[PDB]
Amino acid sequence: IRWDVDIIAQSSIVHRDDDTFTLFRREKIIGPDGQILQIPLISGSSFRGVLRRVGEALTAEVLGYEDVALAKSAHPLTDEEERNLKELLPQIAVFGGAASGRVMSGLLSVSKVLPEIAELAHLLPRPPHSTPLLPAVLSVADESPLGRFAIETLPAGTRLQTWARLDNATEHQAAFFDNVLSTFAAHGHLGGRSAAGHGQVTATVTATALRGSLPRPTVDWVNQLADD
Amino acid sequence: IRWDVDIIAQSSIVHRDDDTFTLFRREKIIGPDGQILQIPLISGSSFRGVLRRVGEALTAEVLGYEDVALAKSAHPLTDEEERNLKELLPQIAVFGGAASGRVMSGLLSVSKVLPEIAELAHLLPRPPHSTPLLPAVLSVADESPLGRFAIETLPAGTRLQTWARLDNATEHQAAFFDNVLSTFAAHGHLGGRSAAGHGQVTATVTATALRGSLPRPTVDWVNQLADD
Amino acid sequence: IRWDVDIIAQSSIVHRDDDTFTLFRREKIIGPDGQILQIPLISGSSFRGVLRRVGEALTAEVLGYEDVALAKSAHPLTDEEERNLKELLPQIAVFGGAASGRVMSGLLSVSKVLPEIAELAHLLPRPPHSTPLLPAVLSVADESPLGRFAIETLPAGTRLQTWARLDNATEHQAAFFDNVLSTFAAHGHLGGRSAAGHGQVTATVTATALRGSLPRPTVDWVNQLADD
Amino acid sequence: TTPTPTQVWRATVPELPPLVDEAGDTGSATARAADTAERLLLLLHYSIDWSWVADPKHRKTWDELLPGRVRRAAYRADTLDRWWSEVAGQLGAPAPRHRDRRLELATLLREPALPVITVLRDSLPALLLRVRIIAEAVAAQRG
Amino acid sequence: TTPTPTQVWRATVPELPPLVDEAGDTGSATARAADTAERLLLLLHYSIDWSWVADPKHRKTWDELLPGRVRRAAYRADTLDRWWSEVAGQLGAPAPRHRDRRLELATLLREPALPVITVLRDSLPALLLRVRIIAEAVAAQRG
Amino acid sequence: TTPTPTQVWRATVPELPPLVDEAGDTGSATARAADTAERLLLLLHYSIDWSWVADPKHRKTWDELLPGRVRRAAYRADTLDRWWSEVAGQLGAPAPRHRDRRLELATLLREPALPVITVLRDSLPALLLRVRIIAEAVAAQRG
RNA sequence: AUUUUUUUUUAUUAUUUUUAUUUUUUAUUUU
Repeated sequence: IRWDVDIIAQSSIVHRDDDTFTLFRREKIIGPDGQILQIPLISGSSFRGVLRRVGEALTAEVLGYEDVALAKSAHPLTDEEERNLKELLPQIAVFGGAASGRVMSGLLSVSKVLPEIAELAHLLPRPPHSTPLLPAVLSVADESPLGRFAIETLPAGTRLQTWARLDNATEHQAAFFDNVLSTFAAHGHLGGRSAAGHGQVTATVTATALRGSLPRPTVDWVNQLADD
Repeated sequence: IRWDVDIIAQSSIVHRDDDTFTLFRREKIIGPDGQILQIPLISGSSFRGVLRRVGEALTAEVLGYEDVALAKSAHPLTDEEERNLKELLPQIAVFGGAASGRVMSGLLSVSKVLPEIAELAHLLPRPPHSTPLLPAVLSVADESPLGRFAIETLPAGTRLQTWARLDNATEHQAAFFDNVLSTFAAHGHLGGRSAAGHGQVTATVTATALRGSLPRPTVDWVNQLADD
Repeated sequence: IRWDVDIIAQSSIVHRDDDTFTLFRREKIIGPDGQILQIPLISGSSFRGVLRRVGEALTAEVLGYEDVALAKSAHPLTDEEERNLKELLPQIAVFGGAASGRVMSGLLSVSKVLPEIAELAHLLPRPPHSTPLLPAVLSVADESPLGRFAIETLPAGTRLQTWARLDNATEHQAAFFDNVLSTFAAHGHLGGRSAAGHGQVTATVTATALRGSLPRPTVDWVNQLADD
Repeated sequence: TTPTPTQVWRATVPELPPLVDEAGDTGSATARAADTAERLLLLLHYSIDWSWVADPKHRKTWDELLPGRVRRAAYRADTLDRWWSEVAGQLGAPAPRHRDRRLELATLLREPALPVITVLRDSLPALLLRVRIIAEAVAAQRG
Repeated sequence: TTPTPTQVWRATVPELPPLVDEAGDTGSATARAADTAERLLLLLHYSIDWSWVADPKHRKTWDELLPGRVRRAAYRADTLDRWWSEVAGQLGAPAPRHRDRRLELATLLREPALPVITVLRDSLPALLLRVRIIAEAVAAQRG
Repeated sequence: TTPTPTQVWRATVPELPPLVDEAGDTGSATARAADTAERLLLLLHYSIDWSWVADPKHRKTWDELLPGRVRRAAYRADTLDRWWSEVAGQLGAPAPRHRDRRLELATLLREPALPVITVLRDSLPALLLRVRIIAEAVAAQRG
């Protein structure tokens, strides 16, 4: 099952690159028609990370968080390598991770965003406009010497097109990811200054193109054994 | 909990950009329907800063200010990194800051203002009017050569729509922010020449759409240990 | 029968070589005109492995996978060496393998990919550009110390040219491989970070230059005896 | 047919090719507004005595006070109120005894009339460079 | 025929050979945009008093505030709005009493006008090195 | 005639004989590109304050962050965009008040300009060893 | 009087947190 999402912004979307100095917008290149061009786009891993935070927040609303032991790392303790918990816990089975050195396999594959005028996304909603138009707001000038800052951002009206995909149409994980995308369509955000109103978007989910998930299935109430 | 505020101006709202020369109004762009347009709007960080000043003024009415040691900066002294004071002090827990190099996390996220005719705010109260109408008063001409100045401002009748949000419906901080918005609805202001009557507005707070704060809770009388 | 495929990328194609440190792109050398040069190219075995995974996934949609006993190895048990199953099972007959020490013979031979400007592929679609242009995106910086990573990749607009070949125009295996290439042209991928949108391509299959496969033949419904 | 007296102004400076198009207003909408604004503001410098305060350059009535007064009048709607505010502001004269200028002007005072104010705001001094060049050249051919 | 006053600027520094080509713009399209951008920004430093804030170097009006203001004005479309934003920003002066500079400037304010903004964005300080060198050399020949 | 201020840099370390040839660039084409790359990157370490993050070694501004930033800027074309990306990245300063350095730099920013990027890619740290040695030696003669 | 055959470098990781364009200026006077 793949999900096609169209995302229309409602504010500026600041996405940082990798004395009163500016700091740019992340830009990736394309060779569309024989020449090299730079275009702005949020990296596809940022969307995956936002969905990861949303999924971990949603899986704690029905499971207790009073006890522990996100972005996992690798370290060996005793190499315990039985992984039935993918069936038990529907979060690390979908999005992957690293527990004890042996990294996991994630069913989810998600693509980058493409706001600008190119030929790489799916079908366009409008006749095009020019490419170099990502004009920049000017920042807040701390004013305890008021050091003038300035950031670079997409304008508030740009449309974005993205698709995510789960290949194995097997079990409740499709409904779990549908709930995650419902939350992200309801009150999602992506950007870098969400505490200042930068990054408010409204999305729509469409085009479940393969064998659909059955209505009213279980999300996580599987008696909550709450293992490690 | 999110708070939806409608703000009707009662005077001109001058908000500066970033020999007898003028000085404009801050304008941010939108791509609404395929073309680029410039519209005036107060940046969303200015509203956050005004609320920050209001909150710091309100937290000093019950806590003594005879001793010290706002807009915080970052510098390291010894990197003392225990942060229980978020529970003790309800001001820096909500609005964030930087103490000793490690910046804080702010629960508050607030959006920009949208006065003009667009499609980005919530539901409109009136049939629309034209976009380029932000006519300008002419300034005061010092008259010790009387150098004629001139500023650019919104007219006195423009409505504005804004929403603020605290995500974690946990504790007294919702009531504290409700008190802050009560103060701002009572005698708030936003603009750039409040000493000359520019920026007087009247607001209303509405639409606590999630689990509401219980009536008569404690604001800050938690025995005032008054630590650093 | 040989199949000529032209592959246009739709995203970055990361293909790894063999503290905040980078990690490069695989590069193979050419002596084109008397001097030694390094050019990036995906190894031809990677394409064969991707087609192997696609073929094994496709052969399990019509044959039950509830019982077992891919990348095979060699070990002797009793050296049972009758191999009629090449006619019965159309997967290991085409792509080869090792069952009990005696390795198999694969009819398929597939060539490497050649994206860059050289003289080794078949006919070019465009006037050329410079060679050293494989600029690199910067990675995701884990942010639990946010360790900045960086990978090296081809840009999203590079064309690629490849040919595969089955020599023995005999039986249904040509139609089976045509179905495999149809799947790979539909929703194929090649690269190293397909979970982050890296490696999405669109291909076209052309130029069956020898005795063609007859329309509507049997793929695998040969009564499914399902032997070892 | 008519000389269209705003055309014989622009005809004195062929080193500046026209703004709109080769032979007719096609393919651009803001160019029509810019041309209308330039023609309107050009029929404002030769409509007065240069009757204002007098020094041997008349204080650049040209960037000393003309852009300020035009900008200040450009904060009203739609176009008739704008021209009233300007003509009461700067000097005050309808048109000389040349009925072609008067008829062309009064034809011009109404249009779509929304984007013209935007053109007077978002690009003032380019139009002033244009008007200064045409005025200087047509003055130079009567020296 | 004409001295073309942006040519006599560049003529003072022969140690920097030209950017475009030997004798005419052939074989490159971005070089024309880069040359147009350099000429446009060169006709912006000698168009003002150096009337700004005063210290014995005038605060490098040159990398202290000129690239910031040029960049900030470079986020509008297409070219007339850009020059309005700049001239209202930095100091404010159309051109001195040299009609060759004025006519060359007003000829320049329109072009293809899409790649010029891209040139002002994707390579700012090389053009500033160029303008600083020509300005310093033509100042040095009047010392 | 001129001291050519990138020559008096290399003159402080005679224990490292030159790379190109005995007295002139003959018989090798990649040596010219390597020398141009070394000279360009040498006119990048003495063009800034060492204004960056401060510890008693300034965090090796030298293999801690200089090769990373130079490599990251080396993924653009051709050379002006590269230097813009670098100078906006690392610290930001055109050149000090020494017009010889400025003129030599702005002469250098254009060349064949294709193999220079290849030289910055396929051999980075040898050039960094060179620049570190010359910088350390010319610092040592002012101790 | 072939050293031939078979053998994806691959799973996993938000460039995130913090930040008022602020403070000052009778369109005065003269018939």
